[PDB]
Amino acid sequence: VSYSDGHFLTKSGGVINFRKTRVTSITITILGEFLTFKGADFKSSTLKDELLIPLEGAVQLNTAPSTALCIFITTDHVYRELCMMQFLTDVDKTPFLVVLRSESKHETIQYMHIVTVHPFLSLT
Amino acid sequence: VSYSDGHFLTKSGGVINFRKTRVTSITITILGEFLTFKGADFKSSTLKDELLIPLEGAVQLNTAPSTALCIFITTDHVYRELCMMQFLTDVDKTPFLVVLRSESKHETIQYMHIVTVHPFLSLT
Amino acid sequence: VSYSDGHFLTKSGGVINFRKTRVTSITITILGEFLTFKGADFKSSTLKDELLIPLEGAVQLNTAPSTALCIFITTDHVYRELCMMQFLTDVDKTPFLVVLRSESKHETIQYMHIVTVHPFLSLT
Ligand SMILES: [Cl-]
Ligand SMILES: [Cl-]
Ligand SMILES: [Cl-]
Ligand SMILES: [Cl-]
Ligand SMILES: [Cl-]
Ligand SMILES: [Cl-]
Ligand SMILES: [Cl-]
Ligand SMILES: [Cl-]
Ligand SMILES: [Cl-]
Ligand SMILES: [Cl-]
Ligand SMILES: [Cl-]
Ligand SMILES: [Cl-]
Repeated sequence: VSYSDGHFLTKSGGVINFRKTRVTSITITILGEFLTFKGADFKSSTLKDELLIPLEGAVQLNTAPSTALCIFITTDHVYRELCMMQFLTDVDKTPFLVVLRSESKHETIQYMHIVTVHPFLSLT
Repeated sequence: VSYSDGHFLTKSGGVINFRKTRVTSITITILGEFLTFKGADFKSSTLKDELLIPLEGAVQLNTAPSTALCIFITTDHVYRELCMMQFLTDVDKTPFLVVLRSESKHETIQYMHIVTVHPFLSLT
Repeated sequence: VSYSDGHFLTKSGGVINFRKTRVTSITITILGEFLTFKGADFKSSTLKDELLIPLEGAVQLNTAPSTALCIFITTDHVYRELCMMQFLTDVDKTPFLVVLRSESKHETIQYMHIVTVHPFLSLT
């Protein structure tokens, strides 16, 4: 009764698992560990300062932003960075995970690994 | 009954809106979107590694720190940075929003835009 | 009844105080202010991108990661950085505070000061 599990599918067919815990008027969502995204999962694979991961699945998830430590692997480099992440729903009802970064690079993302991320808050 | 709205005024006459949600012994405060501060809103407009925004308004707000992604516009540059922010009350009862940054610059702030910020926690 | 106080000891004999607040199924832990660690407190004092602080004390603390602003003093430099921190328990039941950073440096930590840190969440 405390929690529910859910998931999303990425464009490349990856599964993002999460668990939601209701704490009265708020919900805390924790993502599954060892999450890795391919460049193919992003709307654009360019390593921009705003990245969009379109999602599919059964239930919307709309959150405040949370801090993550991510690793971005490009052909030539490895970038280890604190980023902010947020689950948002599009005007077309399409769920997205948005990743906000400090510095745009003219490089293509091969992988993004989430090392660790703070729990996500939603105000229900 | 769950929440209350409040606001602060900045030195330049800007309005910071917020909504507070009580979750038993804690309060979660969410700031209004699209917040932009002028250099004139800071105690000092120099782009120091600690920035202070003095506030006026009806009710104190004292919080733990939260992470934000901010944009700092100076005459010559645009800096997009993760920062920590915290609402604190001064020894004189003056409320402040404090912004803590990584790197002091000898430049004057024209604008600070909050792109996104994690909710603020207070332990009541 | 709302809270409990606890502490850990560091290798150099420093005391980390904390206060835990239960909010139904979650616990919020706030660390004592003015925390300073010596290089001697780390498993390795090299300024790596993952730092481990072994702890002793009466009660495990297992948390999600939280953002901190830290100052790292080395012989030659002062680094002011946002980092993520997390309390984890080892396979041997040894509690650790882990600090995750962006950039490894081939320098020895003299001190790490926590300037400010977001509260820690545990899902009980
Ligand atoms: Cl797409
Ligand atoms: Cl994108
Ligand atoms: Cl966060
Ligand atoms: Cl590339
Ligand atoms: Cl002033
Ligand atoms: Cl200032
Ligand atoms: Cl935060
Ligand atoms: Cl300037
Ligand atoms: Cl050790
Ligand atoms: Cl270490
Ligand atoms: Cl955090
Ligand atoms: Cl050194």
